[PDB]
Amino acid sequence: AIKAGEEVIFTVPIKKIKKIVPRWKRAPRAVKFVREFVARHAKAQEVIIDPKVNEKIWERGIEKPPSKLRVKVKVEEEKREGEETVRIAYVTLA
Amino acid sequence: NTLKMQRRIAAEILKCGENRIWIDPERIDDVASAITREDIKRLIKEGVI
Amino acid sequence: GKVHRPRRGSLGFSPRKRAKSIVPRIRSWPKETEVRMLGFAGYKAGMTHILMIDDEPGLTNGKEIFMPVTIIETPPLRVFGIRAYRMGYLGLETATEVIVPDFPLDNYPAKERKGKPKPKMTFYKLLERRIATLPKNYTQEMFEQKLGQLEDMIKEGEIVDVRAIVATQPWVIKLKKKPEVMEYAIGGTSVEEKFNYIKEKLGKELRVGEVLKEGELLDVIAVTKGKGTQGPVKRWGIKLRAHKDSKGRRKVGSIGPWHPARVMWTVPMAGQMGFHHRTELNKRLIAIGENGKLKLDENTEIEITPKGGFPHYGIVRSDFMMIAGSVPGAIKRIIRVRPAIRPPKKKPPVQRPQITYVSVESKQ
Amino acid sequence: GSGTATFGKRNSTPTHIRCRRCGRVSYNVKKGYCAACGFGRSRRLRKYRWSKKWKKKKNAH
RNA sequence: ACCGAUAGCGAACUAGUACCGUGAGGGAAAGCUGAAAAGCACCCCGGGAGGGGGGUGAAAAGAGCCUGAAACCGGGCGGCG
RNA sequence: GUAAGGUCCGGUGGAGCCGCCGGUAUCGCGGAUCCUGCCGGGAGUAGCAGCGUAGUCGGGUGAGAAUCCCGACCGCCGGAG
RNA sequence: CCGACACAGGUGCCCCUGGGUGAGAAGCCUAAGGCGUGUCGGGGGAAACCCGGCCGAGGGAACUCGGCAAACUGGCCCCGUAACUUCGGGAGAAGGGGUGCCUGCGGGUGCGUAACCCGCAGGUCGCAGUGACUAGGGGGGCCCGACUGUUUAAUAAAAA
RNA sequence: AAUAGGCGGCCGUCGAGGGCUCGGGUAGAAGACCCGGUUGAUAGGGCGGGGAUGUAAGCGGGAAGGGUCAACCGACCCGCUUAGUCCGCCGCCCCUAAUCGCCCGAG
Ligand SMILES: [Zn+2]
Repeated sequence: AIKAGEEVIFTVPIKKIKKIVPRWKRAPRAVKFVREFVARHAKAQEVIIDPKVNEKIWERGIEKPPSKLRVKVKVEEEKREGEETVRIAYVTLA
Repeated sequence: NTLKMQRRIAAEILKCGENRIWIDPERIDDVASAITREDIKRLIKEGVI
Repeated sequence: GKVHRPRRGSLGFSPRKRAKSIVPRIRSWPKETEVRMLGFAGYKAGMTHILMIDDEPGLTNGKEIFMPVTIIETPPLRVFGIRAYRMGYLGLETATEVIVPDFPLDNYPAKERKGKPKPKMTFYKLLERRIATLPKNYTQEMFEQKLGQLEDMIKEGEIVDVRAIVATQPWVIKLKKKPEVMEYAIGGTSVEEKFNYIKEKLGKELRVGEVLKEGELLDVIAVTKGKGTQGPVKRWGIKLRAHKDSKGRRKVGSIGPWHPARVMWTVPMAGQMGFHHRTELNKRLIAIGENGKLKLDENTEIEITPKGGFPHYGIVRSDFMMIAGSVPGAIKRIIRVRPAIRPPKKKPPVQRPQITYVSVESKQ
Repeated sequence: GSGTATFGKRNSTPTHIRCRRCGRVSYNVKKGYCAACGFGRSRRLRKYRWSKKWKKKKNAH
């Protein structure tokens, strides 16, 4: 697992969803897939995706997201409002 | 607090389209507080708009 | 007069519903005098082709011919049960069934991971993935008493049939771990002989070489590839409607006359296609190979696995069968085979044909 | 035609406008008379005994 | 010896009104707290609307207000299932 | 009570009502593809596509944000949007 | 605004239009300006079937009332062009060849080595050079009406 | 199959067995079905195998010619280069996620 204040490199396989959605929804579907993949693999309750990562996904238009995306995931803990502790994963490019 | 009046007046003052107006995303409270053309000119001079 | 034509599709395979179980059932067995288990089981691997000197009667006899074949991986089965059948009022009724007690498993491909020793698997652990309720405190002595009681019933004569309960071993070929439990009949005319045949191999492993003969005809039973819901054009092969039809072209025009005032069951309609229990007759067993290898002329041995491996399948590592033609089912599907129940009058000789070339090129 | 598309051509000058005499919007602006009281066409009011509107005005029917 | 709010004039009432048609012209629906507002002070919850306590009244008749039928809907009970 | 119906008992209701004799009448409803008002099944279903398929990320406001606001990216019209 | 409507109609497209390609106010891309309100969103090998679109081996109308629909051709330059005829036409009849990019010259108007247009020689790449976009298929008989035009707004556009 | 079946095993007079949730398809309109779930190679990732196109960017050289016949420009060609890119196929490696939790259940 990843503890607070730690940094990992992930390779999200965005190509797993290209054929299950219409060609013009692929970029938002890829954003959703990246967020869900990061949350599942980092056990994070919240995921914050960098605008640089969003722009990289949207680089070639709404129809052609990259097949594979290399991302940098840093895990931090907030523990706000007392509702247990919350894990927030920050996603940056490369 | 929608900045439609501010955007329209800034575009009219600067003689450009409303889509060419850039408002600082960190000074939204100042932009909302600005309610007169004098205040909008002051913000333009300061660089928020 | 009107125009006649045969009806669209066959009514002999109705209802066209999903198969009751993914494991095929065998309703009929061939009549044989030799005391041997009447069939085998395996997993479908893939298809390839060979060139062989034809030996079957016909025009192309003695000439080298192309032949498509299917490779079926058949790791040895585990014989672990014996069942007895008496004659009931309306048919056979099982009287008793005895299974062997638990034994250590040695063919399990255990692997050393970081920490912990070998898992040291035993039987009744892989079988638990199928039965889930196995005997507790079962001992060899109790098994012997049960077998003796079954034998005594056979001597008394209340038993009219005996069958062998076997289980597959997919863990040997690393396909999966949950086994398939099947029931197989034994040829012969003596219940005592069949009982001795099963008893001598209870708790043991049976290989396809000890059961089937190369070059003989077989019946292949499996569940076909599923296609989901399909319309009548594909399901029953109806004709497309006229191209000017404004309500659609892939549908039946009239679904019945005024009278009877009901839709007859014979009118084609959309529904489930594929995943049906089917039986194929008279498929020749070209060859039997051991350990994923086939010998050709006592000095050449080749790997039946094509370059890059079979598509959607791993590498063949155990005993395998070469079946002429195609068989129903998908890749990795469980396939059952039995000796042919209605062979032709002039059958091919019971021996491996002369093979001149086997294709092992990439199939992807 | 003759229907919805026809009704879109009602953006011209209205046929009738308010009348200075009777106060109703019935004054034929192009011709120059009132279709209700006859203003601009007669000195006397336009009353017809087959009509009940002038009686309705004063609840006298 | 007329009717008693689908009746009686169309209108018991902000009715020849609202509203329809370019225009002649056509034209509704809509009455009732209580003797007295005494029209619910204060507390808990809810973002609010409101809900629960507690008060007024002979009686909530609580303004969505005299009685509250039938059709319809939800729950409880008896019988079948 | 053959019956059209009458009368009592329990409950709600808060101000009028009935027996008999003799008159009188807009005097008795299941239908008129009857009229007016209210309410069911269809149904939590169709529709919210087609002619211009447009949103995503970070931040803000607010009890509450796919839909409101700012920035970036990606798009549409561009002899007309 | 009118059509009962935040109606894909009509009124008003009534007046005006930067750059490239291009004959072009064409199509396509793009600047300015505008918009994400031609306003319900999310999921999916999640089917059958329907609507709109692309492709299809061999045959090539055997389909059908009927080649309905679809398909072929397509811009420009140069050769070439029939019956008939009212001598004007038919006619872009039919049919054939070429078309990109690079290097360098010549010509017309021009003071100009400014701008536009027209040729020549050589080199070279691909299946394909009007490579996208734009963009006729053609011919021969017969009936009717000479032609352009008008008509049953809402089943008939015609020989009326 | 209303004569609504037979047999082996486990459970009851806390509890066998099962469902939701998890990773994926031998399956699929919703349901259902099938494999795997640390008793682990299910998916991702890394490496390797097999395949599909067809020899990448960059650099060096040549190139019909031009150019002060210099510098330099130049479509295109040759070498590094069976290259580069990609894979809804396979094999090996527990590095990551298959976790936690909730519910029904005969007596
Ligand atoms: Zn007047």
